[PDB]
Amino acid sequence: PPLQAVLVADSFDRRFFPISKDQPRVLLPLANVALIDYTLEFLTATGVQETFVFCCWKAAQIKEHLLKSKWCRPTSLNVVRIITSELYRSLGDVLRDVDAKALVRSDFLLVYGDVISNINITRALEEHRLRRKLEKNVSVMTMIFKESSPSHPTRCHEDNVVVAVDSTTNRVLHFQKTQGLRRFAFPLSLFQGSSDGVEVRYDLLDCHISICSPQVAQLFTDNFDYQTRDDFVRGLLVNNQIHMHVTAKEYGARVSNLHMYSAVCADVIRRWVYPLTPEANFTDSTTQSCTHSRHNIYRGPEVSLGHGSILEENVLLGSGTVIGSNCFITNSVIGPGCHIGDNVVLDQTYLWQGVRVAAGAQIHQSLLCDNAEVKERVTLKPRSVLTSQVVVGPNITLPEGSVISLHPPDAEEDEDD
Amino acid sequence: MEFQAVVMAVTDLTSSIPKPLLPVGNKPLIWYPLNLLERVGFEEVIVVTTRDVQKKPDIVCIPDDADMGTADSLRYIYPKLKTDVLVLSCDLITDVALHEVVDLFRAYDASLAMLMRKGQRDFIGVDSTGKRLLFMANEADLDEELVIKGSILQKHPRIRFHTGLVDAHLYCLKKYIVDFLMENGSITSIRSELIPYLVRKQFQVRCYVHIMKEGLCSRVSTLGLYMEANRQVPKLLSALCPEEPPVHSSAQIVSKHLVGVDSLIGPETQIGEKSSIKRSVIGSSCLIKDRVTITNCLLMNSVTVEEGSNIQGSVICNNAVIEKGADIKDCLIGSGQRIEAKAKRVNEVIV
Amino acid sequence: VPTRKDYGSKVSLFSHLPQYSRQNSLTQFMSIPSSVIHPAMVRLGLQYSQGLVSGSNARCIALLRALQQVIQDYTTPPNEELSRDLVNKLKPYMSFLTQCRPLSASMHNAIKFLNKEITSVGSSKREEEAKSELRAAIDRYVQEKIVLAAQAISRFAYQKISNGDVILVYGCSSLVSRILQEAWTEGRRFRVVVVDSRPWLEGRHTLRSLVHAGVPASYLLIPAASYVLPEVSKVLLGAHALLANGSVMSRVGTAQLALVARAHNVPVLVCCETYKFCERVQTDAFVSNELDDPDDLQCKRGEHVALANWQNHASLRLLNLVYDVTPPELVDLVITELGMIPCSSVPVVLR
Amino acid sequence: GSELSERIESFVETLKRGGGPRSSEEMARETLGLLRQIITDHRWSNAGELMELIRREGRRMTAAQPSETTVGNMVRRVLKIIREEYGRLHGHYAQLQSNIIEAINELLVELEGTMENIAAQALEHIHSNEVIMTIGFSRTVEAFLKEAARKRKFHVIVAECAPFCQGHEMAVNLSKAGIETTVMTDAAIFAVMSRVNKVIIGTKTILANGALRAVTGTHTLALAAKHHSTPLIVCAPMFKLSPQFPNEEDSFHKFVAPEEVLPFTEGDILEKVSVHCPVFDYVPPELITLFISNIGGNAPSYIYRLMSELYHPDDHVL
Repeated sequence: PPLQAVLVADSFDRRFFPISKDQPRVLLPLANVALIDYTLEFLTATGVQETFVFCCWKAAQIKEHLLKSKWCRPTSLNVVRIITSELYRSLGDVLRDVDAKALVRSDFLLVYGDVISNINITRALEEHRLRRKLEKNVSVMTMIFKESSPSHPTRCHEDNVVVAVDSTTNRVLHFQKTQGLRRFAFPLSLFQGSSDGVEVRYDLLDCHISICSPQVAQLFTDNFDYQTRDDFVRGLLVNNQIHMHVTAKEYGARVSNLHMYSAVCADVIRRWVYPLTPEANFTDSTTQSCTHSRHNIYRGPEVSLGHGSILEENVLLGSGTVIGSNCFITNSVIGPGCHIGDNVVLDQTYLWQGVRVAAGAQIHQSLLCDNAEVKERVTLKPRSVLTSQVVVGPNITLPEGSVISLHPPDAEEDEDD
Repeated sequence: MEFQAVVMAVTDLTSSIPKPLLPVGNKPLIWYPLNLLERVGFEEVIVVTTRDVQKKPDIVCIPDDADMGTADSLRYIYPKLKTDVLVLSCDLITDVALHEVVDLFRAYDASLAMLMRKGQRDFIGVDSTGKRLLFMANEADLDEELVIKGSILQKHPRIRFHTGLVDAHLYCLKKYIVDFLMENGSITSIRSELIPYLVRKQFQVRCYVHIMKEGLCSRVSTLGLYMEANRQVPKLLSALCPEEPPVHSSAQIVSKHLVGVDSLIGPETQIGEKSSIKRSVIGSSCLIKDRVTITNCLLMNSVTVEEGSNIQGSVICNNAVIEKGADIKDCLIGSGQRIEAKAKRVNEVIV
Repeated sequence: VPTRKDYGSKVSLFSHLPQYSRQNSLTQFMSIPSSVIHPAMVRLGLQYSQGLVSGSNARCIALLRALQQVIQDYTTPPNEELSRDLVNKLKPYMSFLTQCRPLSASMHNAIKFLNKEITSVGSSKREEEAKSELRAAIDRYVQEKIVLAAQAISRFAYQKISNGDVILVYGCSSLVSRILQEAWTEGRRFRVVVVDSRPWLEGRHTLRSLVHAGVPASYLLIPAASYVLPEVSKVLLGAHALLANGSVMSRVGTAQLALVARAHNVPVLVCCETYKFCERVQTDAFVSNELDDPDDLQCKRGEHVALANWQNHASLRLLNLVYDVTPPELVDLVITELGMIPCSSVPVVLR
Repeated sequence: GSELSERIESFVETLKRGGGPRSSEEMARETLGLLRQIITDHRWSNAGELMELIRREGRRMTAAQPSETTVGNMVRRVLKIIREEYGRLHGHYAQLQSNIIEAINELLVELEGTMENIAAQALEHIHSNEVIMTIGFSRTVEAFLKEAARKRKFHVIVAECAPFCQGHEMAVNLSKAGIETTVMTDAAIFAVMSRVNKVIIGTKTILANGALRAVTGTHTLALAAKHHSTPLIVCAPMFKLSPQFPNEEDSFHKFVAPEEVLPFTEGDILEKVSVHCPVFDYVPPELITLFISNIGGNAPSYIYRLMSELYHPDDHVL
């Protein structure tokens, strides 16, 4: 059967809500490229021949962005179908609707709209199909993981997880998240059933990719209280069975906060998601052409950086990004059309399209959204966010936890300097 | 001396004869750990049995005034020991080369190294390499299901859990462990109390384990393990002591009517006419006098048959006499019991 | 103690050298309480065979620490002289240690120095004073030739590290990493490029240490050095042994990195103490070397191992070289505790 | 024509994602087949607009993967042979199809037989009881050694590549025929250079001056061979030769993900470290002694004279 996937282009949580009032999370650029573009490229490369897009919040912008992409073309292979509705507001509400409309007929892949990965799912496909054929369709979902050290910056505390898995058949017997927990509790139900190869694993990174079967849609329809995949796995492991697949040589991660954003951007810039590198141009557009150099230097067309400026390490330059003199840029991604002043340093920052930086500014570990503006003699401490063309006053330093936007109750006051 | 060997010789209906002296494979039970200690270095060994045991190295026997825990017994013999002690159980029959756990004790400078075998109630945490000990708890000890500290998982993300492992009570202890036991007298029964203490304190103190899945590693503690160990002895005794023939001792009045395959017969146990001993260990001074069919059975010593009996899957204590043609199947006959010609059920008749 | 057995077919050009396996050990046919070999020596050999201690300096430190235990526990037999009997008795221990792992040049120098010191034990001196003096002499030798001799080398290499320089180091050398760590905190702001090669992959050991020290780091494999060398301004390498003719014996990848850097006109400097200078002279990499376990060559590239079963093929042999020498013309500066003598006139100064 | 567009796009994405098939000769033959197919399934009147169309296709093709020069070389060959067909007829528009098709078929048929001709020179070069080194996996060199060993006995020492141990496969393949192979790491090259009589390795792309674009570590091997004055022999098919000059900027070597060199499970140290994994390296022609091809032994300086016969100078820049 032709492989198909279900793509959810909406995260039903307020974890990106100094920003998401303007554009959805799936449209946020990771490295000059939208988040949903990476997921679509991964789905196309992994062998999926048809995808369904379920967008509820700001569906018009998502549809407009998708229709002009390379994935909507007569020559494309992974045909996309955009389904927009304001009724559903949860993953369960979408999985119980995909069953009602009978869109899925075989083993499909359930993946969010902000997953950055290059994992080949063919081996997982074969393992899941063999398990279902041999066990009279007992397994219902194979969740893709990735072995990594717990101290890696990619593993955040919010998305941390620990499992108790039988090593013989790599089937999940317990699933819980470690959020503010110093000790972990494991029941004795799994030990009694099989005492051969029970193993507790804490070195697995939640890739958030889970290939499923229409039985999962039927179960989600049956249980109205189910809203999230975590709820489904908790309800299934208490009362069918769930297996996993462990990846060791391929990259995979889903962004959910600024920490995940920074980690994924750093990994992508350092070519950890090859061949999905900025210079590869996996999306066929003329405004994202780059050129790779030593120490991972990416330069767009017509940059024209000023004299005396040094690009130290892992910097992406957009198309038409004017750079001043005596600059110092390292570990930062700058979008197209930006104007950079003089004697200005950038360390682990992220500048989107349209930002202007005056001379003398010092920005470290910050994020600037579209059309933002920074005046002279302004110092930005780490973990500061400027959104939607907001401006700051000259000779003013922002504290560490200083998020500034034009919305009164969310963050600090408007752009009026 | 690099090591100091200690054996702790301090479940019913067969304890009239002392438990360390239980005849297993026509040999004393205490002979097996002693032989395991022997023929690999170990010219000396300390033994802490009671008076009833009257037990090659010159074994040092220390009588015990009253029953006490094994940890208390170890604390009692502190002046005798002067280095790292190797603690062994009184009733334990293995074929493993002792160097497997001694290498873990030596190379890693481990504070404790112990041996168990896979089964053929207790949860043991095993590192991915299969040697380091991480978790150890008994099911009845903790009311909560299973608690694992996050700190011990941060450094060891992968932990393998087993439930069927059987403890061999083969412990390699460092010198300061005995001092700690002396200054902390509340600790008793090292197997149940001290061992978990040294596991939770690592997260320096290190503990390693050598999991076995090929050997026997029998630890007789109940009647069920007693019968199983005897039937596996004949293969072991062939390699351990090839000098003594497995068939019979030289001073024997056996009938010479064959009917013996893979069966050990003790000294001067006269056999009558056309008997049948199939995979059974006959004791010492057993007067067999007729066509008796004995299959997979144990007779301690001085057990006499009279006229054409059937013996199947049973244990008989010493000084027991059967009468005429009784048929025996899956039974236990006490020491001195006189059972006439009848069919005996599973019931374990005792004196 | 029997001689250690071989493992697998050996290379035709490396027939003379011995090649042992890591999984098997020489302690299988040994008494559990060691009597032929001192228990400290047994522990040292077991650690050496498993690769627990592999540093050139750490191996010598551990060997001398074990020799301290051997000296302390030694007792003079009647009508015997300590100065000669100790030397005679120490030979079997080192013979046993040789089987576990081939000895390094620094080990040979330490052995020669200790033998010379033991030979000079006076007849009038009794056991206690002679043993205490020997232990104090060993400790003083360690202090003044191991930890104190590194301070001078680091302070000398301080002048050769200026602001803005990039240094390409190879392997896991304690002295080389210590130089960078001690020079980074004195004000110099440099960047280090860490280069290593499989199967040991020990460059991560110094890479992580440099990262934890705040020094910017770069990691890449040996074949990528030629690509990264144009930007490299200096090369720092550790020397396992200084030869009589000036050749620098070091890790297998050292002699090739200098050759590649010469074509790029990048200066190359090696730093080592003067106690690693061995009197033997030899210009090739074949007559004197050590063969490691060939099983480390195989890797799990993809889902299958290409060299999973290499012993089946009768014409395929795995070669795991360890050391090789570099010509004195390749390296233009040798840093020692006595100064900055050129590599050409190394023996004249070191004599 | 829709199937033609689907085929060209599919080949473009195949090049972009992962080079398939692995063998270079099979990929060149596939490029020839697809170029012939797009030749015979298009509408045109003159040669100029068809040349422009093929130029557009080739420009996209090498923009997908600049590191692969075989497709560009073969497109240049197609352009050159089309120019020959036009010149031999102009010195008059419809009859070009048959000439182009027959000439392309002849080129493909000759392309099938570029292995036996290269291997046939193994008897003259390789001798008995001589140590020969090869780095990485190269089908041409493997066939060379295997056919040379059919009548001679010698020792081959194969050095595995650093990121992908592809030398193990070559050593296993050679040892299956009884050649007495040997496997080491990349660091033993200078140590074993002492007794190595000759070095015979393959390459990926031959440049204008005779340089190489082989796998990583080739430059070090050539330098070590030159230091000990051991001759180095390069065997490569004709189509691998490219008119590209050695280097104009960076990215001459393709960079695969750093996961190959340093694994993800390292921990927090990955954030503060930069790890690079080159696949190819530059080899100056001064380190090359001889070249083996369908013609025979060619000096490294004698590499340019074939450019005029193979490629038209106007097509060098593409």
